[PDB]
Amino acid sequence: FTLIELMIVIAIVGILAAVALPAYQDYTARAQVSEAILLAEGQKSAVTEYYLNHGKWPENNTSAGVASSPTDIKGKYVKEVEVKNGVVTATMLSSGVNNEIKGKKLSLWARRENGSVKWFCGQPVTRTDDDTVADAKDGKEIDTKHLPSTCRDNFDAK
Amino acid sequence: FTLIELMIVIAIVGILAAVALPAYQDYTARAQVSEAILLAEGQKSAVTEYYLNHGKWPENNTSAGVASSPTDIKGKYVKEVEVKNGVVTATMLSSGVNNEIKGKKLSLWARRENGSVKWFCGQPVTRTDDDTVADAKDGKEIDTKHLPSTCRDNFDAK
Amino acid sequence: GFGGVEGKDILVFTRQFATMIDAGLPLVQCLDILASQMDNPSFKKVLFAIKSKVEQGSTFADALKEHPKVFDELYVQLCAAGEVGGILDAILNRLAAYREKNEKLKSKVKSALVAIGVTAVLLLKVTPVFEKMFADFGSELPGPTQMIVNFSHMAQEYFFHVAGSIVAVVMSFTWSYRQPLFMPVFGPVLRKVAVARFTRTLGTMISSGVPILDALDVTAKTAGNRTVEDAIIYVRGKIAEGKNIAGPLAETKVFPSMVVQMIGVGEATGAMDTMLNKIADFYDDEVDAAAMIEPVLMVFLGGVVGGFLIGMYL
Amino acid sequence: GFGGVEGKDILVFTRQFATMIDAGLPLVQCLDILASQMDNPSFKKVLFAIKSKVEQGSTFADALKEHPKVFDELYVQLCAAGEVGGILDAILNRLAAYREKNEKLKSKVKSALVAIGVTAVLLLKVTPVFEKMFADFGSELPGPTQMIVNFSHMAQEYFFHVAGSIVAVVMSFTWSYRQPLFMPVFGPVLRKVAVARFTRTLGTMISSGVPILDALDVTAKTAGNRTVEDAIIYVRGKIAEGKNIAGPLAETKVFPSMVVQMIGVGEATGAMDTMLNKIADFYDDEVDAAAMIEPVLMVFLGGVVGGFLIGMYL
Repeated sequence: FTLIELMIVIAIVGILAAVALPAYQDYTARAQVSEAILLAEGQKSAVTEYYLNHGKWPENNTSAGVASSPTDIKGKYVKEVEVKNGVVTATMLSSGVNNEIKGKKLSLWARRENGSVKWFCGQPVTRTDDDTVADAKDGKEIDTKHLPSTCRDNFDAK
Repeated sequence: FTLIELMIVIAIVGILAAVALPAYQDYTARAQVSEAILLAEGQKSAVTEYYLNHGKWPENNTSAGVASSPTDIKGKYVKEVEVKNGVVTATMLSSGVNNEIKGKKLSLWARRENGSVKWFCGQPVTRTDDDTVADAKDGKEIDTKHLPSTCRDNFDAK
Repeated sequence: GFGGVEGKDILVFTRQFATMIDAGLPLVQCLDILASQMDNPSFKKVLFAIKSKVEQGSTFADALKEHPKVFDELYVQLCAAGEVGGILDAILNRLAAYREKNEKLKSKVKSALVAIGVTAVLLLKVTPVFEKMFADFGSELPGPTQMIVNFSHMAQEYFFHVAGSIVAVVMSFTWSYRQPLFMPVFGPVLRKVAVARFTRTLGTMISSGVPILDALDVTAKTAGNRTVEDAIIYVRGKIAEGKNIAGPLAETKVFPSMVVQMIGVGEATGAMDTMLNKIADFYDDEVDAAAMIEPVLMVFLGGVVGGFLIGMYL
Repeated sequence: GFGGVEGKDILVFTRQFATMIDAGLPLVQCLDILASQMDNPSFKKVLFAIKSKVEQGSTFADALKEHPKVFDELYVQLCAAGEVGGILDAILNRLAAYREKNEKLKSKVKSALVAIGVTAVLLLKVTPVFEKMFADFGSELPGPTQMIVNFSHMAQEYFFHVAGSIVAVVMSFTWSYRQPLFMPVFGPVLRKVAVARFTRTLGTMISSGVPILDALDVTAKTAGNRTVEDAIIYVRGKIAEGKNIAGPLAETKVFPSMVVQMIGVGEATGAMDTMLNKIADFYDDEVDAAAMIEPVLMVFLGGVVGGFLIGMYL
């Protein structure tokens, strides 16, 4: 006979949350990744200096002169950050993150410019030789959709 | 009869993006220019030394002792950086930038202080004589709105 | 392709069969009577055909099977369950109550997306919109915050107003859902529905040929409201003692001056059947039209709106 | 401190007095009848007191002066102007039409400075205030300008929004103003209102004791709709010739089967007075229910508001 204004408006806010759910869920993940990136960076300094001073990429965190323990460079969404031959990889925690990005990671690696180096940011990579890296293809890479426009670099970016 | 909470809140986030669009679009451009500036600088060193050691401004990159190729001093938003008689100009790429700043550029030039020099940063300029430059008026200058407060220098700044 | 019949029209006819069958009339004679008292042809026509199968010896369930577009499988099975167990009378009473609940429920969604749906969205959020509108007229109102707080705290403090809006909604929903010590003073007495049912049942048994006293003895066993049952037992007791039907009725408030004056004419004319049939159809139409269902809306309408505005004010 | 009476209830009573007085009943007998036909006590009680002054020899205007909280100075003066000029009948007809327009106009703002004036300011600017207040949340919205422009240019660019607000106003004004070849096929025939008035007038003159034919001769002079007046002259001509009242009515579509069937009972029962009183109350309540005058408000209410907000955003 009457009361449908309360019933529809409680059910439009319910469906509004369902539509606002995936937007906040990638905005959210995309936000948790943007930090793995910040934790990865700022460690470029150590790595850059080590390379320019010696001409060899730092083998591990201790070589680079950073928390000798990968797990000591963690965060809220970051379970750690390891330096492996100049390549700095950031791992996403398992608690406090999206759902399709946890335990997932990215990498920052550089290239000899000769007198200086240039840095790249993208999906996990392994270093082959002092001037070549390759996709750490394995299935734990953070999905392209979660990576900034500034971190879409490919293993062979120059 | 009911469902307007879902319809309005999906349409307020839509218009919120439209209002947040120009803010992120000049904040963004203003960010891509701040780098053309960083790429332009750090090349002041070469140019300064060349001038103080010889009393003549470096004619080109090679003279200044930098990547003999302008295109070798590029970046993400920077298509290059050329040294033309001590004046260092930075060009904005065509891909990965705002829209009203691509292919656009700025300049850094210096002036003899006698025993040292002082640097300026602003819209493209050409060098006339060893102590005078002028607006490279041509239409490809990065718009004042995109330039930092520290890079508003005029051709005759002293 | 054939359609059923209206919810109203199933109702009237299932009620009046349940009534006649529970009176101990033969099923065929029950069938004849409701056909002969019907106003729509399609009903009188079917019910002659259902009766024609019953006089060939078929069950009522199997006779209604000739109209599966009108009496669905669930209806026949209820009839047939009653016929198999010796409870045809009590399953027809159940079916009559079912049909009455079905028609009332139909009128009452539909009434006022139609017009009812558009008007019910529109009323349910009118106020809560006004409210969000006065609270969006800037900053530093009664009860707000400054915009620079952190969003979560700002939203939680206003929780007062988000709450006063929801309550406003729940109220206008309640009015739209409902709406479509002297111990004896507290008992539910006879309503409009219960008088309409009574009148239809009696109009029905009189038009069929039962006397007044035989109809009242059946009716006094099939009246749902207890206070009315007590009223009708007193009316039947008075009539059986030799008091005049209009005089037993006139003692009870539920019968208006006219119902009594009209019945009093029917006694002297030998037309009580005709009188009761027209009384019943007048009542059935008054019932389905049905003024306090709209005034109490408005009480809660503006009363809740005003409670919100005062709520943050303070 | 005393209040007046409802707009509905002034209406019913001014109509029914105008009707009886224009019938040539004595003013005191008119007064008695409407009191005796009243459903609320406060009306029956007053009208006995107004009649008590009229039987002491006072004018109706001076008798209504005992209830200045119910009949305002403008009402009495209309009565007294009618009494001074020998036109009491035509000023009561005017007052009845006035009271009818007043009640209809009341239901119809409120549905979905008095209350109508305060609610009509309040609805006409609610939205346009919302609007100005979202557009005053800071600077650099959708469609604005920066504040440093010259004022005239800033104001002219927003002209869009100033326009969407005025249109919003015009709309809510339209809803408040509206909302309170076969040539014969094109004429306005009898409505629900006109049948309700007819039935009330006749219920009124019969309950008072006038015969059917005396009531019809009065009514055929006081019917507003021309096609109904032509209908009623034909009904009265038929009855005066010896045809039965229900049979003169049954020729005219405006009387339903139930109306005719109910009247046809009333003829055989000497209870036409009351058959007509119950018919009239049923109609008066059907009239005041008749609901699209409030749903279409709300359609244009929020529809315009939303059109503004959409307008600038884009």
